[PDB]
Amino acid sequence: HHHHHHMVHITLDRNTANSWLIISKDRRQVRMGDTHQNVSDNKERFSNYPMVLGAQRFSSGKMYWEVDVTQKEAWDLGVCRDSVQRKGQFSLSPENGFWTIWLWQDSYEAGTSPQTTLHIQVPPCQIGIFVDYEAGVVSFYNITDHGSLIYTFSECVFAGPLRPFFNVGFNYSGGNAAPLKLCPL
Ligand SMILES: COc1ccccc1-c1nnco1
Repeated sequence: HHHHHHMVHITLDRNTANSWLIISKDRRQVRMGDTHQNVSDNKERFSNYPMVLGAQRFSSGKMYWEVDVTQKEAWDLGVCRDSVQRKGQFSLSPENGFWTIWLWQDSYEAGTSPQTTLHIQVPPCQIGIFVDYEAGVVSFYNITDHGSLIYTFSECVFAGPLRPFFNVGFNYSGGNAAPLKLCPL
């Protein structure tokens, strides 16, 4: 892929974060805390899951960014509509405004409804995410494996501004404490 030149500088939006997340000073890393992080509640925070949005909103053009997932056991990554539900239980699906992939229990799946099995021979340590707003495409790339394609959502119906989407996952096992990190350009 030659998507690298559409690179965008993504930063995390503290105000959207689940109250247990710890976002770094530079707003480029996020991890699960072992407790509530002493913030006030607001209508933007994801209540049920360890999720956070990027600050950037996209309504046109081509955008690319990379995320480091080294040594995590569980995470979700992609892009979502600015108006996705924040409170209560929901599934990650295009019907609910999400275009995502995940790792869970040693398998990778795309957030279609129902979910789609991914075929990854080289477990990724960094994921590339490409959005073509006009074409209705969201693609995922395995940076560890020379940028090989992981998955393409096509015929996307965004139906609003898009935001970068992140889930660091729970840490019930004690093996999923590592952060998500936005990689430098
Ligand atoms: C089955 O997909 C959808 C259902 C509902 C709304 C959007 C989609 C979609 N987006 N990109 C591809 O599909």
